[PDB]
Amino acid sequence: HKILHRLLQD
Amino acid sequence: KHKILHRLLQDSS
Amino acid sequence: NSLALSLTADQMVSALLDAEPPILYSEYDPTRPFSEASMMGLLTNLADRELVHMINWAKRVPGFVDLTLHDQVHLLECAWLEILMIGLVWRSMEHPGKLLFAPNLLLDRNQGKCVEGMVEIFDMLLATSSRFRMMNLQGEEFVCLKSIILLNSGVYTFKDHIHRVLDKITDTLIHLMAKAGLTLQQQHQRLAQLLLILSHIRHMSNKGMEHLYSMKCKNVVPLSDLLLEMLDAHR
Amino acid sequence: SLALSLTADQMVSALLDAEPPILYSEYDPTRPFSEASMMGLLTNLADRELVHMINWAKRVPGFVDLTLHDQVHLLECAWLEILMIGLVWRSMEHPGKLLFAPNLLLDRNQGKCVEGMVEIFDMLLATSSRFRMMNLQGEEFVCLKSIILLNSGVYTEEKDHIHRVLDKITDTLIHLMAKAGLTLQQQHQRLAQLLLILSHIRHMSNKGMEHLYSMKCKNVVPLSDLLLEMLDAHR
Ligand SMILES: C[C@]12CC[C@H](c3ccc(O)cc3)C[C@@H]1CC[C@@H]2O
Ligand SMILES: C[C@]12CC[C@H](c3ccc(O)cc3)C[C@@H]1CC[C@@H]2O
Repeated sequence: HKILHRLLQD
Repeated sequence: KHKILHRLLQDSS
Repeated sequence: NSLALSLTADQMVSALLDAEPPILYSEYDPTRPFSEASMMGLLTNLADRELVHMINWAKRVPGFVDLTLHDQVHLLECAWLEILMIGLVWRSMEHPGKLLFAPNLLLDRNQGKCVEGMVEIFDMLLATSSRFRMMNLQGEEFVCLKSIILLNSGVYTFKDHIHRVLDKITDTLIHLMAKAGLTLQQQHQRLAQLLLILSHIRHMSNKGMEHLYSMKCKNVVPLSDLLLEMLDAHR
Repeated sequence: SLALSLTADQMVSALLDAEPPILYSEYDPTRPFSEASMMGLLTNLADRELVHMINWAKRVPGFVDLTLHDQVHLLECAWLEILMIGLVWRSMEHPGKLLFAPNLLLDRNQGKCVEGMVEIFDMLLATSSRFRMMNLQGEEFVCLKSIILLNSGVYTEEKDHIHRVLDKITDTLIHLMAKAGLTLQQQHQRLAQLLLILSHIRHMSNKGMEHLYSMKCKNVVPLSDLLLEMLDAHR
């Protein structure tokens, strides 16, 4: 997953 | 010459 | 000192409608499919001829005549591709999934693959045209939007007179929506919806400018001296 | 959706409370500027700001109602626009100066340190000058930044909800101007003036994205992993 994806998922 | 746009605007109909 | 500020909303609409440029045709050769050089040739030849009529249209946009030659040049150099693209999108509105570049040049997204890197631009143009169709964009609203682009796109790269004309065009857009029967809330919501699309049109022009720049550098297509100068204004 | 149930005052309060903090740069005043070090300062700042922007976006009413894929796409398209409107807002009361950070205040002459950046500095400074000439309010700014987040990628089923929230923000803007004593005509006019700025914000972001892509290819500035992914999303 993209970095943005993980940060949005937190 | 200088700009084609110059002549087009000056001769606009 | 400008005659444009004394115009009523109906007079502004009539002036812009009467200013509209003609719908030009492409070459009539039925040879298919297009090559990349053939399609880019058609598209640039059409754009080049449309540019001459755009100058005439711009000089008929209320307030444009009151500007100096240099200011007129600046606004046109800045917005010329945005202006061709909103007209293209407008012409294509009744043709879902297609771009009516001309009455004899109606292309779909698959024909956009005939030129490298244009299918992305085709898709944006198609999405804009569908957005206009779903909004039931009226021709009176369209001419206001195209004039706004002309006056606004280069205004912060130079202004008081221009901003007063832009205000006049906003009053005209609101007046059209009130005339159609929209409530006050529906009026400002629709005004916002239309003006936000101009951000997308700017994006499509910037992408299209870089694509046209690459075609010249890659020597795909002969570009007219006019097009080369309008392109060179964006560095 | 719970965002649609908010009044105008609750929308402003929610947007104001979500505001990200103003970060400091790593600017070492003793270190003489190079092209690499100034681009290093700007990109390091942008990388740290992106973390706060992501968590800000989650607090923008309606944004979390979108699928995770849709949130990714919106931020990928709008991140530099959002950073830039923030810069322009911070710089409003610093004529001729761009306040990237409280300790990083640059003029156009210092932008010449990086090749091709002065043209972008001039556009940001002009946008800042426009905000100052309009006396842009903080409540209006937070609405505009949320509009960019929701609008910039909306055209690249449940988009109806995005447009529904976008209309709620238009409602909020008119509400603020009505509360400021502006007449109906002045409200629509100011609304139009504010949204046309977003077209110019799209332009600078497009130009800034190409410039950032040139520094990456030249290996000038070590870009962070997140910034590289946000940059690759525009190609
Ligand atoms: C800019 C461009 C050539 C002109 C095209 C065009 C658009 C509108 C129009 O009325 C005529 C021509 C749009 C193309 C998109 C990519 C290509 O380079
Ligand atoms: C985009 C850019 C790096 C990021 C800069 C920036 C950084 C932080 C910020 O809050 C706003 C802008 C603006 C620069 C202009 C040219 C350069 O490429």
